[PDB]
Amino acid sequence: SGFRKMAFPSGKVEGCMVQVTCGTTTLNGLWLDDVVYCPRHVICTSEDMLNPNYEDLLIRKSNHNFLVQAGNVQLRVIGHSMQNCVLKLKVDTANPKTPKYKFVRIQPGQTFSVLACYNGSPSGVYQCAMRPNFTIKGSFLNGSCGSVGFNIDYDCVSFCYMHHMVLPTGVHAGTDLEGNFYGPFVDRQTAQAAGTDTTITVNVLAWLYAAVINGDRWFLNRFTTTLNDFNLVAMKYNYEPLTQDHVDILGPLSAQTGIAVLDMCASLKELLQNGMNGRTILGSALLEDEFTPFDVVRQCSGVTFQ
Amino acid sequence: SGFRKMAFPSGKVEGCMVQVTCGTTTLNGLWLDDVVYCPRHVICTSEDMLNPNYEDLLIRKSNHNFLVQAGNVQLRVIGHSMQNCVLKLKVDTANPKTPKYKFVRIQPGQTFSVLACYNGSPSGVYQCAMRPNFTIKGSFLNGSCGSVGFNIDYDCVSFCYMHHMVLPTGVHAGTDLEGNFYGPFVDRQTAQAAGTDTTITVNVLAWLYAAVINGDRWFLNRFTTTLNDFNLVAMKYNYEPLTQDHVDILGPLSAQTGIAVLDMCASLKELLQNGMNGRTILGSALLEDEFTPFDVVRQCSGVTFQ
Ligand SMILES: *[C@@](O)(c1nc2cc(F)ccc2s1)[C@H](C[C@@H]1CCNC1=O)NC(=O)[C@@H]1[C@@H]2[C@H](CN1C(=O)[C@@H](NC(=O)C(F)(F)F)C(C)(C)C)C2(C)C
Ligand SMILES: *[C@@](O)(c1nc2cc(F)ccc2s1)[C@H](C[C@@H]1CCNC1=O)NC(=O)[C@@H]1[C@@H]2[C@H](CN1C(=O)[C@@H](NC(=O)C(F)(F)F)C(C)(C)C)C2(C)C
Repeated sequence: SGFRKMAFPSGKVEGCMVQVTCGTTTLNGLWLDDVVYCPRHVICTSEDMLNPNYEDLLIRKSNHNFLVQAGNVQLRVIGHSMQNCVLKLKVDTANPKTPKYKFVRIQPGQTFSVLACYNGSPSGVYQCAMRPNFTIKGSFLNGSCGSVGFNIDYDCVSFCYMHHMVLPTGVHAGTDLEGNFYGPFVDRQTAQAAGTDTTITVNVLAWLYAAVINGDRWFLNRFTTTLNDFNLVAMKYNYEPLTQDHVDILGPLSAQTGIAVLDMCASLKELLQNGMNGRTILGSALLEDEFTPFDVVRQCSGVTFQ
Repeated sequence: SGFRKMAFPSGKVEGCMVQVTCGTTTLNGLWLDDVVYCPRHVICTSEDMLNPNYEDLLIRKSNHNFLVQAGNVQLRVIGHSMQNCVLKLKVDTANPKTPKYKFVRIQPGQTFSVLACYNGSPSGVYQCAMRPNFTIKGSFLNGSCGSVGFNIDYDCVSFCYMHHMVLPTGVHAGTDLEGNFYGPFVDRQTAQAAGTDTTITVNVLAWLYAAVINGDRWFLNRFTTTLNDFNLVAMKYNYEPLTQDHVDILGPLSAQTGIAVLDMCASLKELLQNGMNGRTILGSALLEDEFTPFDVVRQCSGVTFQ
């Protein structure tokens, strides 16, 4: 049975990671067809990112200043464009490991897998959520920039995230693959606030259902509540307000457990209110909000791909 | 910065997963060179696993009763041997995706990655520990059997685990790739007790160091203790006794933080004794024991492979 933070298999993305060198700076890039994608600030020096002018910096750069290694093999760069906060290097060799792929800007609350790389080589893979405030709680060192986040949809990789920086709270920020930041973040070394973060109410519900499904039910109660009354107590705690869609999205889990969304919301209310009293749910002593409904369904059904 | 349960990239293992059908039973197998490995109880029916005689069952089986699909491609079986609780099917096609690989029986406390499959297709990947009692807390449904656990050591895959069953506590049991169970488990549908499980003391220390490294230090104290006095309080709580090796294995983390192992043990003592008082460490409200020292080092240094 059991229940874990589970990442998509990383194979299709592994064959897309390359190393990108420009001057002294090296970071990771993503090699799809005859394009490599990486963060534009690859054209900056370790110390001169306080407030770059990226046009001006880039203008002093030519294709030949860009060193794209794939394992131990140089690609020749034959074009370069800047798209928002991303650099797009055209290369002569198309990736023969290019998977079926698309580029998607995910929404807050949605999860995805990260393949953390150093020097175009995979370190490891983990599952993440886009916090409502457009940060992610990941594991990135120096060199991790240009590491990508993704979903798999059968055979099709949806890349949704490229890693750019770590904020002062230790949480992480980055772009879509078109190079637009999630959040109000900018690619420059200044103090930057992630706003107040909130709990992804619907995800926490999905997780409570995952508990029930896996035999953990102590926290079920003999109360219900209204949607409105539940939200009144949610907001106190910085839970995202729950809506009718949330209800309907939880439908399948509702259906599979026979617990109406609002009975679960009543269970949840008293957990926020009275805490966990030192028990655990699915081995956790906190309310976990980084599993989507879909994530729980997949895990409690066995969904595969290739 | 940040710190997460991180699995090895799953690519090299993905290309080894195949589906194995015998009668009505289908499960996963591992295709290395011209051998496929899977659990021997693939030769049982859904209901007749109460107490099989596997010799007798197997004797009524021929190569042609074994259907090895790789995606959409049949391998012909040309040999079959039973090795403890594993079946080894010789095939005509050698896997052309065979990685550098070895087979290792891990020790309790050691971690590894699981690539959970259904019908020879990857569902997802997660990191696991061999509990001191030789169970694992994983996420397995029906069809998951023959899913493998592994480590990567540069380019070399060390397979250490094959999944066989779920115990009544919901935790999971399985074999090495030579087919010997970890633990006192047997491949038959009877009530089976995992013994009392204990906390992997050294791993919890490694994690506390990982906290320190990532700026989380509140729980540090102004005490030390002896090794013996620490163990006296460990055992109360079902911590595995810590030894001098444990000390030395923590050396690198000791070194990197300037906190002697025994000062950390003193911090730890009072956490077991006084609990966490409702704070968290690396976002966790429990003491986490499924990161090895090595795991923490790798994560806090960036180790890659391919
Ligand atoms: C990443 O891998 C990059 N490194 C370099 C090195 C160069 F020489 C040029 C360009 C780049 S991108 C960095 C990933 C972080 C390393 C440690 N953990 C990380 O997530 N990202 C950065 O260095 C990043 C880039 C410049 C400054 N960055 C920061 O992450 C900085 N944070 C902040 O400025 C803030 F405000 F807290 F978000 C800092 C102080 C180095 C941690 C840029 C934002 C362009
Ligand atoms: C796995 O995938 C297998 N399924 C089948 C189906 C057949 F028809 C033949 C052989 C096999 S192996 C099962 C994985 C579990 C499914 C749900 N979660 C799992 O981990 N494993 C089993 O079905 C496994 C095999 C027989 C009975 N198994 C059990 O896991 C059972 N548990 C126990 O008997 C005990 F004691 F709790 F460990 C049970 C009751 C089905 C959960 C065997 C042990 C050979």
